[PDB]
Amino acid sequence: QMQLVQSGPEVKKPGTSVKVSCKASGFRFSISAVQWVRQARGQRLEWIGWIVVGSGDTNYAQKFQERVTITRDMSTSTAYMELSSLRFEDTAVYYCAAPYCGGDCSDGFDIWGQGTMVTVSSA
Amino acid sequence: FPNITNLCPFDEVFNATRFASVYAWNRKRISNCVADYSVLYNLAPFFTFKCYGVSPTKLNDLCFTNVYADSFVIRGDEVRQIAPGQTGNIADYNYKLPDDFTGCVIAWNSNKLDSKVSGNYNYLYRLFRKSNLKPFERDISTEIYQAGNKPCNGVAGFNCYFPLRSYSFRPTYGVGHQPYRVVVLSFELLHAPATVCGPKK
Amino acid sequence: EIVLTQSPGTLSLSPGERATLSCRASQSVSSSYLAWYQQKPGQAPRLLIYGASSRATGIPDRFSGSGSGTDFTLTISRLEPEDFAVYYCQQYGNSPWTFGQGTKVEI
Repeated sequence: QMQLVQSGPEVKKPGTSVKVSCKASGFRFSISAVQWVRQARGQRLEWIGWIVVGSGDTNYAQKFQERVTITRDMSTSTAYMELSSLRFEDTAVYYCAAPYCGGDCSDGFDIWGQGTMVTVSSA
Repeated sequence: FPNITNLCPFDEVFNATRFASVYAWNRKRISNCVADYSVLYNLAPFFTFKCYGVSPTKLNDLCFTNVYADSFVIRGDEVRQIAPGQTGNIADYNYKLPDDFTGCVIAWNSNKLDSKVSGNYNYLYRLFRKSNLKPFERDISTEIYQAGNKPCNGVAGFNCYFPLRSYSFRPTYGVGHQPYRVVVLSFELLHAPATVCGPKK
Repeated sequence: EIVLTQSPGTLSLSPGERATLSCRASQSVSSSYLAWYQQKPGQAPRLLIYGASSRATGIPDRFSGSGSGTDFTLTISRLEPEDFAVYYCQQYGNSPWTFGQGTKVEI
């Protein structure tokens, strides 16, 4: 098991959309499920949504219902999250979590990415 | 040669209104026949015809026993896994042939029957299973898969998934994702008294 | 929606003492789905206890965890100088899955 590799920092402008990729290697990715988390600077963690890798079913919160889309690619073994209609409040660090699941899943999200920072600015 | 003369159904197998889904395939026993295989030689431009142990040009020259024909429908460029001795997503949890086979693997790419144009959610296939199947074994139970050490009370949650999934055939995906009616037909050579024989005086 | 209240707000124990934390829940949640995470400054969180009773792999026996129903507690026997971080508790029994406020442990 190795912590999922995550994309690099992004600087966007209000109005457009951004995409974050989470690549998984070192464990059996065909059974695990991937959840996405947002955190501001020095604030509590926030929940965005989770996806089943095999079935593809997605679940989101009632706030991110019509802004985020979570998909995955089995051949590349990656999980993508697209966030549209960026605002000033969307600048934060995003984390990707999955359980170390080989022959049996680990019953907990004990694999975490390093986090990707997105800044929605205008300068 | 036996004196039986009645024809037996090769028209209720190849010409059927609805094939069974792959996860629960349908098996039919053929016996007491004057069996001629020349009727299915043309039968639209076959995508596959491989008989694995007997030349198809000489099939109405032999007497078999307990012929069994079973049929289902496949997604598309996936009938490659129906050959014996190779694994895959559908050869592990849905349908598996033995290492020694004596039958043909006819399949003929139907798209004017199994593609609605709208939403087609009546062709399912297993996706999750603890272990691989066994040659010529059918699994039919629909129970919540449990990928963990925590018991599941019967609802979908974390690592408590569902095994079945639909195909959703559309008349746009091309050839890779396009329904394939498949019929395999296994017979055992003369060890017991013969019941199915070709046409000969 | 399930709302988690984490107490106390801030802990000020000198190293070598006993630390307690609570993650009270608004409604009943299955004991099989609850996790405690540790968050160092400028680092990704890591999973300490999952299932409210079982520690994760490669974790010292100092962290115990207990509780069921609507009251879950975490207990640290001796405070190593590296056990001063922010502790979160997350339930993933029924959607949506909600984190906690966070508890800070100081010197």
